[PDB]
This record gives sequence, structure tokens and C-alpha cells, in this order.
Amino acid sequence: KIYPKLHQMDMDKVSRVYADLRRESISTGSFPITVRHLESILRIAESFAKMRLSEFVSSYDLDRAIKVVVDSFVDAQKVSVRRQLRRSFAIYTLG
Amino acid sequence: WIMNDSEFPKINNSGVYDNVVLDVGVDNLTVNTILTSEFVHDAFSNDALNVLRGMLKEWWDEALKENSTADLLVNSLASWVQNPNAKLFDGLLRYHVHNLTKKALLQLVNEFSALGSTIVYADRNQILIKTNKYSPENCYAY
Amino acid sequence: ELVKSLCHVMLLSKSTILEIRTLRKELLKIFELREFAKVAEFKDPSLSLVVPDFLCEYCFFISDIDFCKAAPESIFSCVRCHKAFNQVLLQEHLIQKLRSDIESYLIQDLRCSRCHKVKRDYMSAHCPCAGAWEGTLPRESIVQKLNVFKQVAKYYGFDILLSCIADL
Amino acid sequence: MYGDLGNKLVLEAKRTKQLYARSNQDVNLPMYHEDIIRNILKEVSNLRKNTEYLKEQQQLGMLDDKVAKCQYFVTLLCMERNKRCLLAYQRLRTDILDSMAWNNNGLDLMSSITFSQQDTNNLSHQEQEYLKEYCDLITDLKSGDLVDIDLSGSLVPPSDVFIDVRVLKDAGEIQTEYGVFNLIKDSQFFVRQSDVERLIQQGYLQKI
Amino acid sequence: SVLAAANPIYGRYDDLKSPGDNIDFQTTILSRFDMIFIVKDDHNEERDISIANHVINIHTGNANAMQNQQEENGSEISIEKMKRYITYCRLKCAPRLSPQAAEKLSSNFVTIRKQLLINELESTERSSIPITIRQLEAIIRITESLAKLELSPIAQERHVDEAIRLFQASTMDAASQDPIGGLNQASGTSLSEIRRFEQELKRRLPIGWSTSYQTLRREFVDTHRFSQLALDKALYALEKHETIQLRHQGQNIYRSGV
Amino acid sequence: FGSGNVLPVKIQPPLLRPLAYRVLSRKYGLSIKSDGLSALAEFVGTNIGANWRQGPATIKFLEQFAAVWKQQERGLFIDQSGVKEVIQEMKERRDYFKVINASQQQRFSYNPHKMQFIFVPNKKQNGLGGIAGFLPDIEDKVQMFLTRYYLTNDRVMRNENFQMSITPIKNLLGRDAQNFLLLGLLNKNFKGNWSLEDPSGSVEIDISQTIPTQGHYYVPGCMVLVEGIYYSVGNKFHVTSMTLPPGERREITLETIGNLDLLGIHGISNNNFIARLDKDLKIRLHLLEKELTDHKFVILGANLFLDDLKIMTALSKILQKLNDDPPTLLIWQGSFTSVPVFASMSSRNISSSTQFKNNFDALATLLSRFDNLTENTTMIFIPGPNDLWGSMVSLGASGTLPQDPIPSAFTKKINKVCKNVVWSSNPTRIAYLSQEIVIFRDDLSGRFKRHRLEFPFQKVQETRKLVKTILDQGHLSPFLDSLRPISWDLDHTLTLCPIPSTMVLCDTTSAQFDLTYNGCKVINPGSFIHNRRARYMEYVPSSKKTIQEEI
Ligand SMILES: [Zn+2]
Ligand SMILES: [Zn+2]
Repeated sequence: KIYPKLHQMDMDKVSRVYADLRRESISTGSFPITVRHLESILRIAESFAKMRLSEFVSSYDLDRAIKVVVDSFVDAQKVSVRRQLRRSFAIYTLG
Repeated sequence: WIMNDSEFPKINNSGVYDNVVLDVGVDNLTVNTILTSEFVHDAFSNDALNVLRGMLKEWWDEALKENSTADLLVNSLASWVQNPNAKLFDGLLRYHVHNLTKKALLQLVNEFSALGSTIVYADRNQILIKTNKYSPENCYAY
Repeated sequence: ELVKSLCHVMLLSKSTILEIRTLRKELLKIFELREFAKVAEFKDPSLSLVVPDFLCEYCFFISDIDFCKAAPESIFSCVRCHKAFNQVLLQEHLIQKLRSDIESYLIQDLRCSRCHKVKRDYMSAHCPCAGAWEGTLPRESIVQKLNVFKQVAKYYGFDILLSCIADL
Repeated sequence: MYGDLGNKLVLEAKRTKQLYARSNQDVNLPMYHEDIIRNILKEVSNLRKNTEYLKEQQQLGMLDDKVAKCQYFVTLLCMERNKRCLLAYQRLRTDILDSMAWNNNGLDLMSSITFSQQDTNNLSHQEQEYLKEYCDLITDLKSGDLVDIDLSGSLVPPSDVFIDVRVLKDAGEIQTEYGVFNLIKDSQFFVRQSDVERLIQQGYLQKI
Repeated sequence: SVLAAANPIYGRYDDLKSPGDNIDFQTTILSRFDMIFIVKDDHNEERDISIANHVINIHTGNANAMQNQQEENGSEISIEKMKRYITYCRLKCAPRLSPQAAEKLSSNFVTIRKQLLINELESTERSSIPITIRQLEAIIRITESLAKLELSPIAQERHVDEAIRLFQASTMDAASQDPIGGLNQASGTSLSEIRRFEQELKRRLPIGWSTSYQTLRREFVDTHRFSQLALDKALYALEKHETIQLRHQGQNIYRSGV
Repeated sequence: FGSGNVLPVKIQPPLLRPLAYRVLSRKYGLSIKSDGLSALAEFVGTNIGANWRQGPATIKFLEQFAAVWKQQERGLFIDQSGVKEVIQEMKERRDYFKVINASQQQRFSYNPHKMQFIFVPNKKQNGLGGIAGFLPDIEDKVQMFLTRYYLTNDRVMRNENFQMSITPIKNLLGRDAQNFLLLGLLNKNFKGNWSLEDPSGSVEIDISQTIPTQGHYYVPGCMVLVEGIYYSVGNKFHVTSMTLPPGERREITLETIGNLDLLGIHGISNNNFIARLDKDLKIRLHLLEKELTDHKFVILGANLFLDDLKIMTALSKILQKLNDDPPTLLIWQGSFTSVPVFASMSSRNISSSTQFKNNFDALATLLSRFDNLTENTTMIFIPGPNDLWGSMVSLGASGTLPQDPIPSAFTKKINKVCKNVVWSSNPTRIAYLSQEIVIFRDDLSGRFKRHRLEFPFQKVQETRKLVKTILDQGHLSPFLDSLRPISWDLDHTLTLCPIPSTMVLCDTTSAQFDLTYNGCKVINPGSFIHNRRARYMEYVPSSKKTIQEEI
């Protein structure tokens, strides 16, 4: 039944997150990040919206999707750079 | 290009520092640079450079022995270097002096970097240094 | 602007980033703005126009003077000794800076947009690479530089530089 | 052989004729063909040199007359063919120019305001001159014995006394015989056909 | 006509390894493609932000609300209109070359075929991307295709220049991968001569001041240290962003950093 | 148009518009606007007495009003200017001479595909330019030399002698023998080897066995005709002969370009249409020779120093005689200062800019004495190497060729003491009736002598060599951008495709001369003071000159 949409959302946060993830991959990382990973955040946001039976995606769902994607990338690093990467990416997931 | 390069590098490390910071003033940079020290097509002649070095050395030595005129000459040499209206003025000489001063400032910053401290600023007349200690009362000896 | 400039001062810590960024978001919640809005980012309000190596005749001091950031009582007076400068000399130095900047723009080198390289031909259409010739000094920079001189010549009374701007 | 290039020129003329034939509205002549024309000029000059050479070589008496007659005839025929091609091209371009000159209510065409149908640089300099004297001829025709009749007027018969018109381009107040028209854009007029023929012809009004 | 897409071995191009170890297509099949595009990611921040904004506008619904307008005004056409234009052009026109176009194409073929010889002699191995007569016929076809758009009955130098530029962007770029270093037999002595020349140049020339290629050739070759491959050594030093800069129409060699 | 009637009765236009409509709108012309109609009421009411039932008067008035609109281009709508054209009509019942600066000169590009000149709209008229509008765009740097090559190659290919023909360089990439005629820039490659370059490509050149054609100068940065054989074992064109492109007279050059008013004094041209005129040239050539030998304009010796006292005294003595018979034009040329004026950090003495101002204030005192010279003489000011703005950067050296006039700020009351004074750029164009004269001030002979190819193998001959090179190359700067930078969008100012009728070419490093060449005249004023002698020369538009000296 449900088909949520993405009318009002923060584009700048998502763009910054994508750019930071792209930068921190070639520099130190072996997890391929392309444009194909930008759309997964929006898909996860729509999924979290579906979980609530809501027809519009809110800020909480998008923030939760960003947190999930960031935690899925940080925990697949080496033990040497993981502590620095987690601190560097911690500003986005303030909540 | 060589007469249009008069910009000097600077260091502007910004932040809030909870340690003690020293504000030193470096005078006599140019004269120290001069006194200390085929393929290249943009350099001043080495022989005239050595002549100037000897002149400055003798002037400084006589200025040490209570000579007013020698002190005036030593003070006015830096003004003479950059003035085109002064005769015997060469743009290559000015470029040479600026380029060696630029290297000297970086070497001085590196020398300060030998001991525990961090550069904050550098402007050819003011240098700010971050110390390891936390209280100003404990940095008299250091 | 007051809240942004007050938060920017706190932000320069590098050790309390999260604590300050939480407070910034909470303060920005009073307004109807989001934490990553472009309108909520801090930029330096002032430009810069630095004339290097000005001589104090009575002080023998080498000082670099910036005509935008520096407050008055410093533009027209030496630092070590509070001796006033001569204004027409300042105007002539500003004119020298302007003409030198125009000359430097007029004698620049060309580059390929993709092959960052120097053009080595007097008559060519583009790189051997399929590309285009662009400038090392873009026009927008020199336009902004000519813009700032006009304001500097009007805040302080510099008639000679104002005339030099209008004879172009 | 010699004339094979000139045929190409004639072919170009044909294409222009099609643009003249399939023309719902007035069109512009394509670019001039001065390079091809200069090539025919060069080859006819070479033919003239060959005819001269044949003249001397015959008049020293080394060759039979019957032999020389054949190449003389060939050169003459080639020059005649080249002249024919050039003249046909020139006459077609001249006819189109005359048609446009008539279809702008006389006037000086390019010097004064034009209907933007033609660019200046398409026409040759001699064509530009020809157009000027042709326009002057139209002008001093229109001042002849037939002053009352407008020889550059409309050529569709009048069959509607009162018409509805719409303004295309904005303008100011214009006086007409016994009245005034105010040309406010996007406004409609119901007025006699005779008053607005000039304004419709110049693109300031629409419909009829 | 054939439109094909594929990935290299190992997934990414892996610019560290040789081109022959990256493309598994043989020379027989690669000669039947008029244009070959090798696609890579550069990971620039500005491009990443632009692409992110463009993609987010597609998802949030802001795409259509723009596109129709341009399709309305003068800048885009619908799929059906473009289909009808394509069929009309293909069934109406078939352009032909001009005498000057052939002259301009022959010289370009000679140039692009000469370059391959120097590349193969330097790399002492055969090129994976081949250049043949089919590559000349491809440029002829592209020129005529460009002429076909305007319904022009003749192809001229205007179209020839654009066809040449497209060929340079597509196939010559792929052929000229320009390996920085492969540690192979080619330039084997250079494996040490590069460091030797770099040290000799950085001890001669301090961090300021400049020299010339004329002098750096004559004087450093009077000692018989020439290798004929020092043209790209200066560019490799430039790639360090500190060792070398080229200015003044390439005449001036400036030391810029460590 | 007449007066003396009873009085100007006032009547409403409603009773006047039918006649004007029938005469103008119906037959010839149109658009009698309401405001224009009201304007046309006053003059017809000036002689209103006993009219609107009269005979020819009103019809002739409307005929005369139509005469202006056939004569002038004007437009369609009739506005409040309607009285302004009747002022011209009552006007109907020297001049036409101008001085064109580098900046105000019209710009024209050239299309090689069309063999024709295309107009370029000026950025000043339409562009805002409130902050930066003089600055060029990068695309001009890419076409600067392409434009020169196209103009010279067109002329070379239209010459009579050529019909071996010139071959593009890249057409030599497979040949191992034969001969070729190559035309292109002579320069040095980034490797330091002599080379030739054309828009198609480039090739290295061997001079080891070259036999040049003596009679001109071979300096890098100029077009050269060359002949030889190409060797494919390397990439070398072994030269056997070298020359320069032939020159073309302006009478044969004009016919190719039609009758374009490049230095258009007949009228102006825009993006829509261009202007041509032939019939007026005959009558104005008649007027040039219609006993107008009284016209007399004088070029002073170049490089006159105001700060020197002896120069000022000599100038006063010269103006003493000039007062007797005032010259038509008086051209003051050369550097007005003996030392470059720069920022002058030392303020103990008086500033050099203030000194520049003061040295232009003594001119007012020396000039105010001679009232007639002020009253009926026009003065033209040419800058020099050591003037204000250039010397602030070049410090006395020679830099950009388009040099802006002297600033009006530091010279203000010389415009008051003298009646007609015009400041002009370093290259300028005096348009006098059917004559075009070019004013140029630089040291050409020294730079030619210093930079020669020097092939591995009475002083007035150098003057002929310089004239022939400058005239055959059709450009005033046969040098690369390295030797002299050039403003990208102003390069058309320095290109002589139509040879000027009269040339002013002053060089302090070259002796004075008077030479004639293909349709022109070249004169060389120079060295205002020499051997305790102050010299200045006179020239007359009837092609006679005089040299006048005053110790
Ligand atoms: Zn002081
Ligand atoms: Zn490229």
C-alpha cells in the first residue's frame, strides 16, 4: 500500500556525506564508493518511512539512514585508521 | 617575473591554545641573511655578492667598536637594496636577497621546531611560538 | 550574522567540535533553518588589498599594509613610531599595484583544461588532447581586483587613483 | 572537359530556383559563388591564350588549315558554353533580386530599414549597386503619371470593408487621416481595411 | 551498428599495471570498433558535489519540473521528434567529401600512424589498441555522419576538424595511456638514471631561479648522459608538483619546490 | 523659411493632420506621431497668415520636410526632433577631419572561408563596462596570430607571380623529395632550433646553406616565403632560398575589399549593414587640390625634454616663428620627460608625479604669450616611453604597443590656455579629407639591428630596408609576443592591410629620410636637438616638405 516520497529534505548534508565518503576511500580504504552508493541512503530512508506507514520521509529517517551507511563503512576498515575515521565521521551523526 | 615578485610567505595556524605562547620579534633578518651567505640564468654574480658580504662584515665589525657612521651604513643597507633611485641598483640583487631571506625564515622556523614548540605565525617581524608548558610562571628558564 | 560570527569563534578549537556543533544546531533551531543550510555558513566579511614593503623614512621599518582589513590610524601612520605617512605616495603605490596586475594578466600563459600543460605553439586551435585552451589567471579574479580598488579609492579620499580608474 | 566545371554552377542555380519555387514566405539568396566563377574566368583566359597560340602557329604556316579549324571551333564552343552558364546564373539571381525589390514597397532596401529578409554580405558588390539603381527606378516610377495609384500596393483584391486586426509589436500613437491609432501591444482593433494595409505590410499588425 | 559496454579485468582499470594486462579483447575484435572509450573516475570534490545534487534532484521530483520547460522552449526535443528527424535524414541525405577534406584527412592519418611507431619502439611491445586503415575509414564515416545532421550535400573542413577531435578524444586517448613506470626491460637503465638525473638537477638548481631546456640538454649531454627519453622525465618531476614547472611557452624550466 | 507675416496664429493639429497624412503617409514615408504632429504645427503656424486655402506653400513645406528623411537615414516615427530637422533645413539655405585613437577605432575581423571582413560590435557601447570592460577575453589570444596569417596569405595567394604554389606544411609528412613553397612564422622551437610555423603545423629549418634575398630584414616573428627540399630521414626542410611576401598598393587592395569605410568618415557601420562611397572621392580629391596649399601642419622633432631649460628656450624661439604663420595642425611628439616617473618612495624631495604636473604647467606660461597660435591652431599630443602610466611598470623600457593618452588629471589648464588640443595614443590615425596618416613613435632601427637571423655565409640604405620590411609585412610589429606584448583586442590598430597614404615613422636611432614606395610616403622626424641644433620639419598635403632649423 505505502509509497513514500522525498519532498522536503536536506540536500547539503547528503552531498557532504557522499563527498566525504568518496574522499576517505581512495586515500585510505578498499570499499568501492560510486554514485550507486548515494541512492542507497535515499532507499534506506524510504524503507524507514515505510516501517512507520507514513507517506512522507522525515528528517529522523534520513538521519538514521545516514548513520547506518556510515557505520557500515567505518567498521570495515583496518584497526589502525578506524579510530581516526570514526572521529572524522562523527559530526554528521550528532543525534 | 623577477621584478613582479615582492610577496612574502606567511604562516597562520589558527585555533585556541591552552598553553603559553611567546611573541618574539626578529630584527636584523636581511643583514644576517647577507652576512651568513652557468645553469642558473636568474642569479646575481657571485663575485659582487662576495664583495658585498665582505663590505657588510667589515662595516659590522667597525660598528661594534663604537662607530656611528658604520652603524648608520649597516642600518641603511636594507633601505638601499630595495631602492631603484639609488644607483648601482639591480633587480637581480633584490630577487637574490628576497629569495635567501625566504629560505632563512623557513630554516629559522625549522630550528625552532627542533625543541618542543609549534609555530603559530610568522611575518618577518613577529613570531608566535606554542610551548609545551602550561603556566607562564614556569617558562622563564625555557 | 551575530549568531554565526559568535559560533565561528567557538568553532576554532579542534577539541570541542561536537559540543559546539550541538549548541550551534540548538541555536539555529530558534530560527527556521537547518544545520547544513548554505545560508547558515560563515564566510569572511572582508576582502584584502595588501601593498608590500612600504618604507618608513624616520624609522627604517619594512611593513606590509593592507588597505581593507587594517583599521584607520594604521593606514596613515607607522607602527614602531607614530609618524604620519604621505598620502600621494600611497596613491602612487596603489596605482603601481593596479597597473602591474593588469600587465601580469596581459602576459599570462595558456593551459589545457584536461592536460594541465603549457601551450607551446603560436597558432593552434586546441591541445593534441581533445580539449580547450584556458587561462592561468581567469578574468573573474582580475575583475574582482578592479572592483576592490574602486571601493578603496572611495572610502578614503584618493583622487589620483579614482582618476586612474576612469581613464581605463 | 573544359565546360564540365560550369555545369556545376548551373546545378547550383537549379537548387536556388527550388527555394524560390517552394517559398511560402520571402527567402534569402545563398552565398555568392565567386570562386567557381573565377575558375571559369581562369579557364576561359587559358582558352584565349590557346586561341592566340593557334593564331601564330597557323600564321607561320607549319600546320594545315583543316587541322587548325577543328581546335579553333572547339575553343570557341567551350567559351560560348561558359558564357551561357555564367549568364544564366546571373539572370536568375537578378530576377530574384528584382522580385524582392518590388516586394518591399520600393524604398532604398538595405540602406534604410529593411524587413530583415536578406543579409548584406550574401550579395555581390555589383549586385548591391544594381539593386540601388533598380530601387531608384521604382521610386521615380511611383512619382510618374500614376501618382494616385500606388504601384507598390497590395495585389490581393479588396473584398472586406471592415476587418479585425491584432497588434504584433508595441509602438506609440500614430495619426491617420481624420483620427489616431494607439498601438498598445496585445490589443485588438475593429477598423476599415484601407487604414491598416500599410501597418500590416510592415509587421505591426496581424490578421485580416 | 553495434554498441557495446564492458568492464576491464579486476573491475577497475588499475592504472598501475600495463594496458595489455587490463584489456582481454584481442586485436581482431578491437579493429572493428570505430570509437573506443575508456572511462575512469577522478574522485574530484567539485564534480562529486555536482553529481550528487543532480542525482538528488532526480529523486526528489525536481527533475521533471525543470525538463519540460527546456523541451518546450528551444533546447530539447522529444524522443518521437528526434526519431522522425533521424529517419528523414537517413532516407534523404548521403553526403560526399571535398578535395580539401581528403588532403586534411590523409595528413592526420599519417600523423596518428607515425605516433604509434614511436610508442611501440619506446615500450618495446606491441600496442593493444591497433591503428589501421579501418581507423581512416572510421574518420571518413564520422565526417559524413556530421555532415548528415545539417542535410548538407557536401562534407567540408569544418566537419573534418570535429571528426578528428572526436577520434583523438576516443581512440588516440585510449592508445596513449602513457605509463609513468612499468619496471620492464624498456628504460631498464632509466630505473637508476631517473634518480641520478633528478639528484643532479636538484643539486645544480636551488629552490629558486630557472634554467632552459637548451642548456639542460647541451651541458648534461656533453658528458654523454643522454638517453633520448628525458622528454617525459621533466614532466614526471613536474607531477611531484614541486620539482619542475614549465613556463614561457615551454622554454623556461623553473624549480618550484623540494 | 520666410518671415514677415502678420502673426503666428495658434491652431489645433486636428485641422492640420489631413494634408500632412496625404503627403507623407500615403505617397512616400509614414508614421506621423502625435507629438511629432504637434511639433510640426509651430513652423507652419509661423507663416500661418492667409493659408489652408492657399496654393503651393503647405505642399512645398511638406515636400521639404520629406527631403531630410530621404537624405538622412533617420527612421519611421516622427518625434520632437521634427523641429531639429527644420533647423537643418534652414541651415541648408575646414571640416570632416578627425583624429582617431587606438581605442576609438572600429574593429573588423576577417573570415578566410568568405574572403571578407566581418564587423565586430564594440563592447563599450553595449556592455556595461562599469568596472571592467576594456579587458579582453582569452579567445583573442588564440586568434591573434591566425588573423595575421590569414591576411598575409590572402595577399600572397592573390599575387600575379604566384598561381610553385604555397603548400601547407603537414602535406610534407610522407614526401621524401621534390620542392615546396612554405609560408609561415619564423621562430625558435622550445628546443632552441629555428623553425617555421603555419596554422596546419610546424617544421624545423636548416640555414646551413641558405642564400637570402638581400634588401630587407629577417627578424624572428614575421612571415617568410621559403623554398627547399624536405627530408624524411629526420624532419628537416633544407632551405635553398628565402624572401619576404610581396607588398600590395592600396588602390589594388581597396577593390578587393570593395569600398569599406574602415576609417569611416563618410559614416559609421553597425552589425546590420556596412558603408561604401565612390562618387564623393573624386570631388574631394578635387577639393584637396582646389588651391588649398595654405594648409600647413608641422611635426616637431621627437623626444623633446620639458625639464631641460635649453630645450624650452629653443621651443620658445621656434614658436616665435610659428606665431607668424600659424600651422593648421601642430603635433608635439616624443617623451615629455627625460627620466621615467615611478612610485618614488623617497618623499624628502618633491614627488615625480608632482614634478610631471609642474613641467606641464610651464607649457601654459610659454604658450599663453602667443595668442594667434592658440586661436587658429590645433595641437596633437603623442606620448612616449617615459610618460606617466607606462613608466610606472616598464620603468623606461618599451612594453605594450597600444599606449593610452596622458591622464587629464595632471594636465588640466593647458586645455584652457590653448583652444584646440587633442591627446592621442601612441599609434593614431589622422583622417584628413581623402587622406589617412598614421602616427607611430618607437625605436625600430635598434631592434631590427639587434635581432637578425645572421645567415651563415650609404647608411641611408638601412632606411630603405626598414621601410620595405615595414611596408611588405603590412604590420607595425613584426615581432613575437615575447619582444613586445600586445593588447589582444587592439591588434587591428597595428595592421596595415591598406597601405596608408602618408606615414609618420619617427626613430631617434635612425637618420631622417624621405622615401616613397608602393603608393605611400614615409617621413622620419627625429632627435629634436642634435649637434647644438634644433630641427623641425614641415609637410604639406600636396606632397612637398621642408626642413626648418633654429640652433
Ligand atoms: Zn617608523
Ligand atoms: Zn589535453
